[PDB]
Amino acid sequence: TDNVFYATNAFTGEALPLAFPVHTEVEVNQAATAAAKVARDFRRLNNSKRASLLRTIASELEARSDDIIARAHLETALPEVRLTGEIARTANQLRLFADVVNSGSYHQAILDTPNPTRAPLPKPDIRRQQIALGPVAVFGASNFPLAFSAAGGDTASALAAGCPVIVKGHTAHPGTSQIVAECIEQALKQEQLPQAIFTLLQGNQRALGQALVSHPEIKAVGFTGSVGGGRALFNLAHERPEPIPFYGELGAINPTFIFPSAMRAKADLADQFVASMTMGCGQFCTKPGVVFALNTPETQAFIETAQSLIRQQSPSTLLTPGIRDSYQSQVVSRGSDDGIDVTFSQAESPCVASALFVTSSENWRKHPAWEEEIFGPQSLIVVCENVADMLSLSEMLAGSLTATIHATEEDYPQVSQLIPRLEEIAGRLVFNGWPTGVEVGYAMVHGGPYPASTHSASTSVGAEAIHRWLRPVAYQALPESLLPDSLKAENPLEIARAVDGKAA
Amino acid sequence: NVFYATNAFTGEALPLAFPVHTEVEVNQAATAAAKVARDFRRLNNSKRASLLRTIASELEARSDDIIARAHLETALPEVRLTGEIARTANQLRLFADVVNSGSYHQAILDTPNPTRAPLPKPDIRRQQIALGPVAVFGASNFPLAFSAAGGDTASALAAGCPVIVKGHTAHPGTSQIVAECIEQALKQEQLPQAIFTLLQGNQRALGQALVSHPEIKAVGFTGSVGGGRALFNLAHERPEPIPFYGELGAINPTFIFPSAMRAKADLADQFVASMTMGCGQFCTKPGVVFALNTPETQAFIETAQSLIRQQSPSTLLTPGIRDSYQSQVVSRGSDDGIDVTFSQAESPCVASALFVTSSENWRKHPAWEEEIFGPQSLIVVCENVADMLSLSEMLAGSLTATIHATEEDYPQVSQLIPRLEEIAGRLVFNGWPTGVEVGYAMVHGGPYPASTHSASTSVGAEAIHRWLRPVAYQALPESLLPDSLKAENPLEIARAVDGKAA
Repeated sequence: TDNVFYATNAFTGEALPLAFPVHTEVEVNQAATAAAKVARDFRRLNNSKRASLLRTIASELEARSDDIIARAHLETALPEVRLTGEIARTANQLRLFADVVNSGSYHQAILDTPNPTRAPLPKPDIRRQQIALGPVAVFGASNFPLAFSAAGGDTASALAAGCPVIVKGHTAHPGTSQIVAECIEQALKQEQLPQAIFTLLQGNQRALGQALVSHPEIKAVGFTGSVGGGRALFNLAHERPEPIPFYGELGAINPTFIFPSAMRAKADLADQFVASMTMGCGQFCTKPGVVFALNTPETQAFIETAQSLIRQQSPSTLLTPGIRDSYQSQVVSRGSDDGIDVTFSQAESPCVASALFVTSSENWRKHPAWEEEIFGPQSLIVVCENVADMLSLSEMLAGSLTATIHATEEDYPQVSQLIPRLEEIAGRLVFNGWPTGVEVGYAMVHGGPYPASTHSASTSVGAEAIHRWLRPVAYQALPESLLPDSLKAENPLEIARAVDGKAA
Repeated sequence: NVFYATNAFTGEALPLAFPVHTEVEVNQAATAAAKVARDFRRLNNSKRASLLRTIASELEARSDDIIARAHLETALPEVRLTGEIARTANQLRLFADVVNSGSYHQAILDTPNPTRAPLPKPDIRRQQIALGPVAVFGASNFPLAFSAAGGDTASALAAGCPVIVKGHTAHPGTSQIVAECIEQALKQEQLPQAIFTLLQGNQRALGQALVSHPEIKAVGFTGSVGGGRALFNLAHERPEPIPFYGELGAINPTFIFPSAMRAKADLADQFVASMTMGCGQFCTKPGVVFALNTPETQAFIETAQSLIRQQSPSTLLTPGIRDSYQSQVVSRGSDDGIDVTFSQAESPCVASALFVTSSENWRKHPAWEEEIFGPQSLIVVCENVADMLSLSEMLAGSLTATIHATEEDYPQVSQLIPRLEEIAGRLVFNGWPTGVEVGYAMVHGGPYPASTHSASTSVGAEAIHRWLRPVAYQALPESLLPDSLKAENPLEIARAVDGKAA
């Protein structure tokens, strides 16, 4: 390629060794064209074969643990202990989808029992199943370089679904992505499958991502990042001659409601709060960004404990220069406003200071520019006049990944009113706990109403994430020999199937 | 301002004036709908199921009025309308069963594990809930089953979403009567009228304001690609983009092998009957037939041609649809590379038409792939099977794809199917695409333009999921969890635990 670029050492701001190519529409077209060419064969593989591929990728990842961790550590400044845990998460996530595919449940086989002798017209034999949309484009998250990136949840679920994947490598961690790509390449060689099943593209020129999202052979997109770029790419996906599904997690402030009784039951609630908002130096998509509380002594004590803890926080090294500068200018800018109080920790640039904002519900209603997310070790506390004031505020919240509630049995009557409101604005409700942890299981819902997600009827994490890359096809009166195995009368795959409305 | 329906047979106005609603009524309707959204999705499944059954009953009680009125507004024969009323009513009952079933909840739960290290596994449970108020645009060609109380309205209500219908200007009187039925059903069930609102108007600003209203959370649409895509774009430019489920059109490609033509001497007759059903005004009408260059095909073409010449004049749904049909068929028959056979007809009636061309010419005119709504269809004679397969690789999205063959063709059919799966929502074998069974396995839609959301169906039990989104609940106490997710499963619904089938 005409140009190359280097990763930035997260700790020094200087370039790290190893040059990466700056791909353009030329490579996009080649990758997409090749991906399209193997799409059909890939979705028609036996479930066990595709399941094996996912397990092999998981294994290859673990075999390169050292390289990944060392490289990702310098590119992102995330501690090694965290990266070691993320590698495992990533690997187990791949295995989870391996089980799903092998399971055959994703087929969602459904069949109507024919009825030749019904009048006036006979009831035909109809059977439907899910199949892969085709090549899928993936943009990884900068804050989770492994579990939400090259081999993250979007890639994993898309491959499981039977969709070839093309990753637009994030410029914040090119070296990490490349190693992951080397792992997937090896997995494909061992499984003896086409390399075009997975392609990693690199480049620091936005034209790349734009060309990838607009390519006619791309049939869906997975994205994790900022609302600005995320919405721009989303719009691009819907202006195409053929609009394609766009699953992007754009941001959230994850509203948290804390009742007085909860603060009494847990003396260290403030400590727990500060630990949640400062985890990963506050760089969690699920970070509790705003806390609504009642105007009682408990809250004042709570605020004071949190404040004291915030002052003691060690300097934080964020993910990218850009993310650092946005954080610095935004917190300083918000703390300048009237009606808001801010407590900062001690920190010298390039490091950033943790912050805790405090304001009243009146001012919260007055400054609508406060519901916006500020990515970093920062959070806001909104002191409300009473519970009714608190419920009123929940009615106006924007979409969020999560919504948390801290209460005891004596609050249940009001909590009962709050839940229906939170269900409407969040993808996941957390009770007497914190939103940061995200369990990769079967019941997970990671996403929610806009901006939490650009497709609230889905999840980017959990077994159900696979459905985002599938579409149903009905088969009418086809002979047994022409029907896909999943829909044959004898059910040779022995998968769960729903007949005439009865549970599978 | 007011407007009148047009008599489909005369072009003159029919009695009864209808209001021309604007953004003012849109805001009122949407605001009221939003106000009852929460209570509506929180009703017991049996209550909402009952509402759907009552609507079905009220519709049947007004059968006479609906048929008489719809007949004059659309020119569709009474026998057809009588059958559509039943379809509509049974469709509502189908969703009544689904709701009552509790299956739409898709309850899923992860078994917690307090003692796992390093970190414990939380108790997580998820279910589907209504998106909120939904906007619906009915189809002009199916004034009952795809309109005011059609599949979108029925599945949306079943899902727990209030519905606001932008009445189609081609059948205002029909819609109003249906709205009177739903109004009565809501009174009997003693539920808020804002659960369902019918808006009327011949000014496009109405539909645009409805699709753009911030309280509207999803849209159901059946109609032209032009208007459909325009409203779709509106839906995605909103500060908050909303799902848009629109069926915009299709040519429903049909592949016929020589052996099939030999096995059914009357295959040509069957074809002509399928393309002329409802005077060709079916969304699933076989619009293009690919065949091999053999004597069988020549005989086939000649039989079809002869039948086409005998077809009685057709009265289309409205004048606009009539004129588009007339100018488009006359315009297409004007290409050198296309032969056309017309039936005898005098305006306002239209003539049926059968176009014939070679695969070579088909490759030269990509526009021939565009749908011409009316009693017309095209036959493309191919050099051989390989030529036929090559053509299938370039087809645009379609609702259906049909194949006519016998065992001796299975080897080539085996290659064709994977190609057709990619471009169609429903594959039909040795039959015709026109009929659409309202069951559980149905998939009515498909890749664009067949649908603007290929991962869904606008007909069938699964249509309900278009109006639902999942919510996860973590560590909530039993008393605060919705019934569908309580530990004891009081609703006795199917639920999936840790990956095991529900």
